[PDB]
Amino acid sequence: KYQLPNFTAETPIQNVILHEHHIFLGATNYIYVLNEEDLQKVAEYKTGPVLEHPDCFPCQDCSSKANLSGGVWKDNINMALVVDTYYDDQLISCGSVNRGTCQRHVFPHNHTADIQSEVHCIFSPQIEEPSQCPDCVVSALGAKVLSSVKDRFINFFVGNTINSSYFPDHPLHSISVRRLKETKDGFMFLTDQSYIDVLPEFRDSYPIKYVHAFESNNFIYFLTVQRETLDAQTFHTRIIRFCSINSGLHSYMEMPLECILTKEVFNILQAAYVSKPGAQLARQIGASLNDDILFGVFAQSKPDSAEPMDRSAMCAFPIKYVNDFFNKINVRCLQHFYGPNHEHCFNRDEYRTEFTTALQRVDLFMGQFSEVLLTSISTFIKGDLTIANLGTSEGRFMQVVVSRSGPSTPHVNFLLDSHPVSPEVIVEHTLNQNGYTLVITGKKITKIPLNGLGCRHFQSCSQCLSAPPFVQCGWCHDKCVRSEECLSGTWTQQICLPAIYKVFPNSAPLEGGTRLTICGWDFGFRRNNKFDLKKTRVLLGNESCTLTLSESTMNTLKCTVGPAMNKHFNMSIIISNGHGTTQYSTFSYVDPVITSISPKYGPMAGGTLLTLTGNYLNSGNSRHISIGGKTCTLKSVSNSILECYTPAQTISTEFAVKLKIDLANRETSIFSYRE
Amino acid sequence: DLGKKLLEAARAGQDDEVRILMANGADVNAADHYGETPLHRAANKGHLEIVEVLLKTGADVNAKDDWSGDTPLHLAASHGHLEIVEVLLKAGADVNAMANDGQTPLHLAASRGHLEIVEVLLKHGADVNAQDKFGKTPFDLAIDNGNEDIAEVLQ
Amino acid sequence: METITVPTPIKQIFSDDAFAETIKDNLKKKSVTDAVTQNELNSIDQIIANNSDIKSVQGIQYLPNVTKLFLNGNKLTDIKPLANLKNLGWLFLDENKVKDLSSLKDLKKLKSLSLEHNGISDINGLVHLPQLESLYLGNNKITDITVLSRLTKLDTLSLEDNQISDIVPLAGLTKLQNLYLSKNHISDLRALAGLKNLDVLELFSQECLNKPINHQSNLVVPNTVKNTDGSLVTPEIISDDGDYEKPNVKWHLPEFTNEVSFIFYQPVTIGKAKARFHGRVTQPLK
Repeated sequence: KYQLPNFTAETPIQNVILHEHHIFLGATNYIYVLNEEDLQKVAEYKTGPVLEHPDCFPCQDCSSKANLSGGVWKDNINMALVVDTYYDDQLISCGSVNRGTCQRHVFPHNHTADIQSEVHCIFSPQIEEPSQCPDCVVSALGAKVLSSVKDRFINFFVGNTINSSYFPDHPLHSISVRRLKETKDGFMFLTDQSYIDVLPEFRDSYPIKYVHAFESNNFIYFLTVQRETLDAQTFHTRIIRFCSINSGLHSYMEMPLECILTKEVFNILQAAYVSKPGAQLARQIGASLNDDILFGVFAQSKPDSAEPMDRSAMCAFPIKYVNDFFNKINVRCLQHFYGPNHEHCFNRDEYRTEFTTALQRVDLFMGQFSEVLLTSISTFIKGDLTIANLGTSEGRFMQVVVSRSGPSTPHVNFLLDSHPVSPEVIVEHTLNQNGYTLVITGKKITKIPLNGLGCRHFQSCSQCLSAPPFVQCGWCHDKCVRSEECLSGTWTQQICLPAIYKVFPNSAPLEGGTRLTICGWDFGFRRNNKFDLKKTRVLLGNESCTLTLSESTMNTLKCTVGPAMNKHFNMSIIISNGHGTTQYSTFSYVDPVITSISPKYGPMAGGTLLTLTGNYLNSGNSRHISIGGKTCTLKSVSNSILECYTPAQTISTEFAVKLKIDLANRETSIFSYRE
Repeated sequence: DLGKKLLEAARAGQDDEVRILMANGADVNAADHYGETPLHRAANKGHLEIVEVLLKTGADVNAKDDWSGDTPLHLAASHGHLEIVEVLLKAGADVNAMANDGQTPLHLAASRGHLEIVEVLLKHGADVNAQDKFGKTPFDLAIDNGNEDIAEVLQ
Repeated sequence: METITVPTPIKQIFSDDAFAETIKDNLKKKSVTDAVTQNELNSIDQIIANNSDIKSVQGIQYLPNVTKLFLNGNKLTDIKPLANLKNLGWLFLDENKVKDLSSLKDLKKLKSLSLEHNGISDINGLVHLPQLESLYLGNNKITDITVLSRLTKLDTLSLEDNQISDIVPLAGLTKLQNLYLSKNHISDLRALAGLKNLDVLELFSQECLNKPINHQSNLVVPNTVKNTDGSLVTPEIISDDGDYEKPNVKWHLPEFTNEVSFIFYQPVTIGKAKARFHGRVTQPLK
């Protein structure tokens, strides 16, 4: 249970922007402003519940129809949120509600929390081509908006899921590119080549979720989930790429993407971040210290669907290779935009190209997460390390190290508010390679530091020195703590010394084969900044017990003792972990003996309480008395006496009573079964 | 940071603050997120007064931003700040400087329709045959945007 | 055979200031100027002196009953003193400069040895330890390893971060269990085909190289990587417009580049161990 900067809104949070030391949440019916430093709400602006009407038009508002003849009151889901700074600094926000119609909030020249005082709706009335609606930006049923300055114009690239609600004179487009007017009072589409739309016929058939968009290398990229093919059952993730231009969508191509387990495919992309790699990861995936990589957290489809099961895998595509795959000359045609038939498609700026094969890459977690639904990813470098920030449908947030070589387990793992983790995320760095992520959960945004997380979580000395290097943790007698705040001169990052506190069974038969269970601490050895039991050695006197690694851990060891020929009592168990050794002076090689049994006879029905008598009958793991090959069920066990109920034979006959203690075997008196 | 204040004053239009901040040793070439100096911002918004003041203090008239690679002259040419264009050129702006897309202030003015600026740039000695990275001259851009008056001047 | 018959201070026995103090603390003594007997030296079973700046262990000969040594993080360059420590069981000389490992020849009671970070080139001396049970030769410059063919008792074995290109010698080490071959130049894998007792394995981050080839506009270099069954491991990520037309990786190289590469990946399971063979094959060009 961690304690972090914790802002909670009264309505769900769709979207999030950090600007000039403030945080702008785009929320259901709301936009909030929090302070970057402590997440206290400074200001609100109510985009509040709004009234839909055929007669009530898109930038004019109405309680002048509130009494309603066929008009509904509607929740204003935030779909987009862009700070723009080429013009005079302004928040542009785009709601779901008035045919997807953005407004600008203009910050006064000092108060930055002032979303409130100067706000213009953006809808210029349409006169040249009254059919078009370029101020209708966002789609109520799924949008991604990416804004970038280009050629002295603010450009808006926009992915929109679209559903055949044939809106007279206000249609929406599936992807499109429009610029603002310098008059700030309307968007314009530059030519008819500036949108590509799902054909009216398939507008329902089934749709195109837009998960993510980003600009890199002079292309715009969209990430997408849609229809391996049209009316074709199974779903699918693609990239969409096109030239970064006002003038229209130019070198348009969608190419499928495949994540696999190693084919076990994760066809539904859930979230994605784009960042540079650190050296370790770099080396491994095709490298370039200064290269853009698409980290994508994927998921497996419920068969014949687009909904995700709780199976996840993340895998990373350097955009440099994405391009290669796009450029390398095999090639289909855009089935959802052109016909499957007619010209262009029976042929080969102008053409729009689907690809027939995916670019595949393997899970980088290699199943580490194949039982949970990862819903959010983010990424950062610490020195050589590349670190994922992960989020889950169960509410769990966790920091992992990314690697092929090394199947790493998360060094941070815990519960954020029971509501799932949102794919909308912010990372912001500060000098010297720290910073924080802002992380949305239902309706709460949390400011999780990238690094310290804090250092006092670790409770044992071994776990403390296993902590990720960036936290810079050491052990101060009884706490995992940084050196600047250590109050004894006992702080260390190296001294993990072994320690035993219990060992069972206490003894073994001379034949051995007994597997010991040594509980304790720090039995492992941190090699190359990674713990294993490879340096661990278990010495029982002059012979060694061979460890079983699959059943052993840092706190408990498992090992089979070998055979001895002499009795030996009070023998020493030594355990070395590379740095030191620790002892346990209490183990014995017995030698169990049966002195007598009583009674020596009983009924064929069995149920006779058979008393075996002797010494060392309570070593080591398990006692198994038997008669006639049938089990003699135990009633009570001790060093000297073993009571058990004789099994039912189907014949009146004699048997020796055989006792089995691990690899030790013992016969004793014959037991007669009378009739 | 006086430089951040200078940047904000530059776009705000507070030429009093600009003069004061510079008197206090503000960085005349301070750069913001997009790599723009106070001079870029003043030129962008049209604050002729601030533009002159900054140049007097020693602003880099040929500084290019880190986003689009535009100089204050490029910005003035695009927006139509004829008076600023004149001052920048007198200050010693490179009339044939190109941005990241290979466009000169003449390319911009021609495409925007700023005949007055086109004439000034030509008189200064702008290359009317200079192509940009789209393979177009300012003349070509004038033709594309229907700016026949500019096209005739550039022809 | 080393026996001090007269009570002698600890300072005189061990010439190295550091190692002398170590023994001092071990024996609950007050200073290095304190006298000690051979009886007190005999009862010394376990010395722990990691990161003590010890430059020499001269005087250790008088500790016959020493079976635990920890000297990682020192300046040790000689191990002649240890040459005749009869019952030496565990030994750890990491982060040093021990190289004349031949000095262990007659240590037939030695079980677990560690010599990582010692800049060791040759290791042949290890032949004289067929009784070894835990070898640790990581982080070095080892090339050949045919010696290990006879350490047929090792249930553990490091070797990570060297230049091991041929691992065939490890073939008959069926009594193995925990093998670590990361950071090497592992191209082949048919070698370990028989380690049917493995439990833990690390075939990680190989960095193989091929002999320089004359660069053309159309280039084709045969895939060299092999799996445990001898199957050509399929290249994960090729570079520079590279495609894998089995068994040859082809490239379209218009201009001249210095080299091409293709990182690979191919999780393998040997015996009971599940590791993932990964690496980056590289090809020089001219």
